[PDB]
Amino acid sequence: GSYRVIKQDDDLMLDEAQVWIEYGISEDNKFYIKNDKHKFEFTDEGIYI
Amino acid sequence: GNKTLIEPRIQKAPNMLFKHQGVFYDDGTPDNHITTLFISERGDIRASVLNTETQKRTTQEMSSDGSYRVIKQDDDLMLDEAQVWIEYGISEDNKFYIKNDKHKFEFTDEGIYI
Amino acid sequence: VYKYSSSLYEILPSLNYKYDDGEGTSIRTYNGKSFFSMTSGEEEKPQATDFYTGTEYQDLFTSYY
Amino acid sequence: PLSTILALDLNDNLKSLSNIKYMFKGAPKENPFGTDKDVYIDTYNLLYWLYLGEDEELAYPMNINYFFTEGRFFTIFGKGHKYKVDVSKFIVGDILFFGRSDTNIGIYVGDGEFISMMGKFPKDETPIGKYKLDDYWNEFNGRVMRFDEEVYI
Amino acid sequence: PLSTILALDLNDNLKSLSNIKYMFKGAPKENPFGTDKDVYIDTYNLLYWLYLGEDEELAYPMNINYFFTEGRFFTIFGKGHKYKVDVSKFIVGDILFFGRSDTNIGIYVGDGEFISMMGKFPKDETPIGKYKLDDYWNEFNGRVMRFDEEVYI
Repeated sequence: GSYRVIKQDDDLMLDEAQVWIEYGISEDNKFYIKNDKHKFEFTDEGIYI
Repeated sequence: GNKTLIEPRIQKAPNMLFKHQGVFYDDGTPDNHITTLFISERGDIRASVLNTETQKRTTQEMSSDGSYRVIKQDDDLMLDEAQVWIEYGISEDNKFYIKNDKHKFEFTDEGIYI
Repeated sequence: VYKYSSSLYEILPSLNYKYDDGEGTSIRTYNGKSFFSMTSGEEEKPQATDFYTGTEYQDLFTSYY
Repeated sequence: PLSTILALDLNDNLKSLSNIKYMFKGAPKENPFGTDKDVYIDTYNLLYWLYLGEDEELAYPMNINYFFTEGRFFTIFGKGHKYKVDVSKFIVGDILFFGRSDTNIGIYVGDGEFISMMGKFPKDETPIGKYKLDDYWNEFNGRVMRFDEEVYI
Repeated sequence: PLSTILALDLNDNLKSLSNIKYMFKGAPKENPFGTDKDVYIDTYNLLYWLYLGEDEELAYPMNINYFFTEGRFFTIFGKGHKYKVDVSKFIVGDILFFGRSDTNIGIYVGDGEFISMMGKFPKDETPIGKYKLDDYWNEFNGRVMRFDEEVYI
């Protein structure tokens, strides 16, 4: 039950992606938006980056 | 052929669904993964993935009014009476939000509020 | 009689079958208990519902010889 | 008979069972009669709980496939025919089916009435009640069954 | 005739109607001729607005089902046949259909030409214009109709 949307610019295969962006719901209950840079995460309590 | 419209016999809107499930597979463990693509007569769309034995569900629901909503549940398949869950999307009103048991993060048309 | 008589009931070489009817009910089956269904009448709503865990394959009357 | 006595008891206690609510496939683990709290139960589970109070056990959730092969019932009238004159010949305790695909069932009671739960599909809050057969005669479907305990096992 | 006069007027004023733009199913509530502002109108609504200027009203949006049963037209040539020699026998004002599923229509004008809107599907900005029939003769489909007002109602 993990919601995930992935975009890739230089690799069709999901594995070994250099430039990409991801956002959704992981297997654990944590909303997040991540990229090559440090991600933006929204845990069940509080806001963290 | 004779310049006449082909009237449908039933004018009431249908409700479609694509229920997928099984029993077992080559790994030998029992199959317990249930997913659906239900469509209501009122125009709602619900794509869901379920695991009945573990009592977990994740649903991507669309309302007839046009509300985007994705819901995840950990201890209750039914949407009603959910203790641990997370929701994010567009409500019936124009308000983007992410909510959980704790206080939600909301993005109104103007400003930022928590 | 048109409800029951008008039924283009066919079974593939695989035991999963395909079903059509004069009414809005129309049922298709695949491997395992997976199936596709559609209907319009509120009386026939349980045949193609998704409440709680959804309708069981055994609930459909077309799934019996 | 066991079925007739159970039906009469349910009819007598029908007004007092307002705690039981209607749902599409309610299969609670708690007995409705042994608890004051409200609980959502459908017709099949209602029949299972009613017959579980006595020595008989039957099985759970007692879906439509139960009647096919368990041998607990013998058909009185088959599906596909619908006669309004022969309704009087029925007796209390007979199970009445409804819907084109066995969506719902009921228990027959005298004076041309039946006991079942009716309401809107998405988990109606209406409690159990009794309705006249005249309006629901259209969706009767003709299927009738009866119980038998003496010869089974 | 009414149709011939309307077609001649449209041909004379064709250059001045650049404000009208092309869209797949444009059904604006404003008359294009009674406003200088640009407006997106398709062929069916264009014909409706052209015939609404006179006493005739017809109906809205005047889709393909209008021709089937309203009785406002009588067919000249049926679909399924395509003769290039009989094209000269046509007269101005005849409605010319296009597409395998009646996607678009047109109005015939002399010298082997027709008036219609052509462009890319997603709301092209091209205005109304006139095109030779030679290149579009392939998608003519053979269907031709004509108007009649004296006998109707």
